[PDB]
Amino acid sequence: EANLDKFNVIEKGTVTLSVMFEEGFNIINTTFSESMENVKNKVIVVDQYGSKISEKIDNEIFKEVNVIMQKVIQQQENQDVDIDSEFNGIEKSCSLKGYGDVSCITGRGVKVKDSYTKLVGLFYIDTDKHTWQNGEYQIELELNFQNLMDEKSAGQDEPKEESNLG
Amino acid sequence: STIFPFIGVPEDYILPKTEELPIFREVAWDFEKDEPILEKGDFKIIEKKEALKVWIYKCIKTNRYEHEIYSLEYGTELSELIGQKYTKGLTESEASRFIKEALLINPYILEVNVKSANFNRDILSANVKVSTIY
Amino acid sequence: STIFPFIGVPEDYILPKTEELPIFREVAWDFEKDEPILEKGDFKIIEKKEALKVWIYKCIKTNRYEHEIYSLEYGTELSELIGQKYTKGLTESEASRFIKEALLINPYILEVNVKSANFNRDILSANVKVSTIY
Amino acid sequence: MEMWLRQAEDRFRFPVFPSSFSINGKAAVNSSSILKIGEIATFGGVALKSISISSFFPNKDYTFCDYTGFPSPYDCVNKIEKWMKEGFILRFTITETNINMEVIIEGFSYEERDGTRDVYFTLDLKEYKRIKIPKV
Amino acid sequence: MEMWLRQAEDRFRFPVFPSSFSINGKAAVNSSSILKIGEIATFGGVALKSISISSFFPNKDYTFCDYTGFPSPYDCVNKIEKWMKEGFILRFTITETNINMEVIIEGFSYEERDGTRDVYFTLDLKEYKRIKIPKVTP
Amino acid sequence: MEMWLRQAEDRFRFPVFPSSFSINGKAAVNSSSILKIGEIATFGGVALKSISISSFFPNKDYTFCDYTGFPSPYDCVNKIEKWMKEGFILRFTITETNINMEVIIEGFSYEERDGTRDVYFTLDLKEYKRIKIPKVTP
Amino acid sequence: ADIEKITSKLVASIQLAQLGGVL
Amino acid sequence: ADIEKITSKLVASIQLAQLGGVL
Amino acid sequence: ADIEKITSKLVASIQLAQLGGVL
Amino acid sequence: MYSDQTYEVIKNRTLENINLDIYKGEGSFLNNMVSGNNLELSKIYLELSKMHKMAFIQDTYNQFLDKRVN
Amino acid sequence: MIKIWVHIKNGSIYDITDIVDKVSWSGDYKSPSRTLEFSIIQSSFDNVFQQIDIPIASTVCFYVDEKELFRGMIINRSKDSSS
Amino acid sequence: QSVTYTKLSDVVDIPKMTKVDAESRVNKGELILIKEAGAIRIARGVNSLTELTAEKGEM
Repeated sequence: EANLDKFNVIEKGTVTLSVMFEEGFNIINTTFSESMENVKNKVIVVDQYGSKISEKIDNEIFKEVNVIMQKVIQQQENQDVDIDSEFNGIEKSCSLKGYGDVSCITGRGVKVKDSYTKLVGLFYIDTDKHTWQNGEYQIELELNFQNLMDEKSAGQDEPKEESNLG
Repeated sequence: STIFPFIGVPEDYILPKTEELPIFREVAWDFEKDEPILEKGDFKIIEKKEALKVWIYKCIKTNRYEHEIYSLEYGTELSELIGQKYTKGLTESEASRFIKEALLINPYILEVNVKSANFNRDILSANVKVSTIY
Repeated sequence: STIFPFIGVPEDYILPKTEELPIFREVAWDFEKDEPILEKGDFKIIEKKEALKVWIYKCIKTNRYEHEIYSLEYGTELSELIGQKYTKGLTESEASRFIKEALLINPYILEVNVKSANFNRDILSANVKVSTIY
Repeated sequence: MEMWLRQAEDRFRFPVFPSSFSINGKAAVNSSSILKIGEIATFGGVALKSISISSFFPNKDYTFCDYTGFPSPYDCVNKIEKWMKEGFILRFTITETNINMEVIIEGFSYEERDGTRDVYFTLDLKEYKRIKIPKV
Repeated sequence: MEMWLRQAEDRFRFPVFPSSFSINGKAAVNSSSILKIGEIATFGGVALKSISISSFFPNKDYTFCDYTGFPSPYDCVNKIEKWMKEGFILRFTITETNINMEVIIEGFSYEERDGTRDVYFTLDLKEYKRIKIPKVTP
Repeated sequence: MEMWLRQAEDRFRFPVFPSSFSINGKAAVNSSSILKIGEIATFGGVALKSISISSFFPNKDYTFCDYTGFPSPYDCVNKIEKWMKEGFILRFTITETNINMEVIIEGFSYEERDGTRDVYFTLDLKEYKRIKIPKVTP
Repeated sequence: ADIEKITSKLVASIQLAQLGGVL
Repeated sequence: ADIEKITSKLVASIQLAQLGGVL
Repeated sequence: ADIEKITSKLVASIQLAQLGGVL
Repeated sequence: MYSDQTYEVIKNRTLENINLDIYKGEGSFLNNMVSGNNLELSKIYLELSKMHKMAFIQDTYNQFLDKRVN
Repeated sequence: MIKIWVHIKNGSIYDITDIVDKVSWSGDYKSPSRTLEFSIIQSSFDNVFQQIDIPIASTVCFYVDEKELFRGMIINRSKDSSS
Repeated sequence: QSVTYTKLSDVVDIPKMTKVDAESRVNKGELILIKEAGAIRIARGVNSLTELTAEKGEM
């Protein structure tokens, strides 16, 4: 990210915005999608020569999709690859248009509330666009789903204090 | 944290709970003396409709912007009508709107109606009907 | 060491905080004799609306295009109406427009209205109301 | 009955009550077609109410006027025109009815058409709703 | 005859019966064409009916009123406006005819136009239909 | 009252005052919607006014004429047509009212329809506005 | 914005065709 | 179906341009 | 001629994106 | 921290820490009692912030500066 | 007469012909696989029009005149809030 | 209108008095200034008359 005259390298999702999108408050329209096209659930390793040495299958992804979609990676002499990084699962996204502030930009986490179940999910912003015209201001975001926010506290972090201060 | 319920919920998945408000409870209050009530040497607690009556009485009896502790929503602007500052029809409209907007901030109150309104000497009378979840 | 890829220097990109207009102050004036007023052997400075009165008096009194030191927007055109160069209605409308447009260039002045206008003998009378930030 | 337009403490009361007034309301319905059963419909949300007023501003104290002490016709014209120009949010109320809401001015037309110097007008108002941005 | 609008057990009966009522029905006909033959048509399903009602709410007891005990004009206005706002499903019936179906309110307008304080209205209703949900085979 | 059209120092006064005049004004309201709430609106600025004028140019001195000395009907037609063709900025004023602004001509039509050689016309005017030019900061 | 919608549709179609296999 | 017609026109234009020769 | 305008817009967008850099 | 500690935050924390069965919201008896002293705590926090800037020698105003230099 | 049946992972089988809104069936000579596209009516605003869910990678069968023409896997799923 | 509850923007503050004091003063037929609803205003627009006969009613 180039902010003004400075260059930065940041990790995505560290900052989570205070504003939450709800159906009855500040959402104009949404479109949710799920796709299977880019799924990978088998990894094959080959040596420098091109001959196969090992293979692996991921059971959790294979449970969702009955078919096997393989991937081939090659390791050189001085590298020992990790298979578990190459697996890819089902992709779930959202396309949102609504009202917000100038804080909703690419690389931040946002929260969207489900209307039917009253459940909240966490998304990462991949694309954004802000427009000012004719005295009105609207935003368009492309969101990538991470996980469902746990009701109350997931790990239930309690402030660790002594029973008596002194 | 794994399911994606925005298109539809899985068949096996069970919803955790249905969201409902707890039973409304409040310290009992007496209206002819304006005090909390002591029972067996301790405060007496009532619930549901009587507690709602206590809350409604307290909300009507307070002014809107007078106190710093409260927010801008709590209170009622009925003190601006004393002395016939407006005409009679405008006074009726304003009184109805003030009462409705003041009462509707409680999540346990569903709808408010101010039906009757009469002018006799310097007294304005009205009938208010409050509908709650109970 | 590091390049600056923008036009100018880092100093030009510091923006001073925007604040309200500073309090309007001006040298006191004596309208009856057309002189500045001295107090304790020095000029006397007045504040807010009195200074605005001085400025308005001076602005109305000058002609628009007569002087080289002024721009094309300072002054009034009320001298073109002397002698009944137009009909009475046209003169009234033009006088209202001239006064409004002449006075409105000051950022401390919000709106101007010319309300009453009467022709008696050879005299034209008018009422002007000016609204400021104070 | 009386008719008022008010912006905070600044209030204006119409001097001549109109001949009639009507409130228009609508709701949106989304339609789809299913094979071999036909058309179906579902609720989609309510629209904003609208109201239009026609009357005149009198140039003299008539017998049928609502009260005495109203300003000149062009003073009323200027006041309402300024309100429309700045896009103020106003409160419009008709007494002895259920009409009491916040509005915004959409149109204003005025004219003179006889020898009395009265100014006829038409005023279009639209209901205003503020949007709620949730926070956490 | 009588006219009723009912939401669950909350029933409303119109005090003054209108001057006329009419039901509008249509069927969808698809249009195509064939070379050297001209235009052809096929059946594309039936559409939802619609009806519009015009009357007034009296401010006093009249000799032509259907019954005594009806509410004030603006109480009726408030009730119907609330129903239209929330998008309720209602049952509309005219007795001694074949009109008895579920409806949803599409428009509601009211006005005053004389010295009697009567409220004239126009109400637009649209028919409502439900689809069966599939059942898993045993 | 009187009606004037002026281009710099070139002034024209209408010989016959029309039967009526009216100003049309509008404001731009943007429409949107929110899920489960319905339609919402915002303010989008004020629009330019417009006025339309209908009268005739007399071919002789009438008792109801505003003044004596006005030009021939086709001289008036030629003047206004030249102004409309070149796109001049004009000032339009009706005395004893609040109408005094800069305009630009949008349409002009004229005709003859009897034995008197009077020319009937309709003139459409639109308000004109100027924007300030930015100034370089000291 | 028409170009953006057209590009989105074209991209989706191309991705589906890639998944299906093209000779 | 608009995307299909647009793609068809684009493909035809590109094929004609390929036949004509492009620098 | 619609296809020509669409192609012109697409080409301009692609050139701007190329200048900006694409991962 | 000191700037973050405000009437709304400390009031919310106090109401969460108290454990009764009654309703806790605007217009409640418990809410009325809790508020009134939290506002004074928010006022006190500002003086608590200011005291450090009072104490030191870089920024001491006029009389405290005189004492510290003496 | 066209019928569509869907097999879900747990073992349930549904006949969804009364819910389908549009169907399309196509193929090309430069690809080895055929495609099927269809839509169903489902509303989240109205409780009456809520339907079953069909997860990704469940089998769908297409019948015309009591003859099976297509059997395949579900790959994409999309939901628009306005429609 | 009536003069009751008319507020004076000029006045800054007044000597403190309790609610029972103000009520008893009003019952005696006195016109007083009170602090109520976040302002300074007069209590009630009554005159000096206290004893009422059949001829002179409460009006």
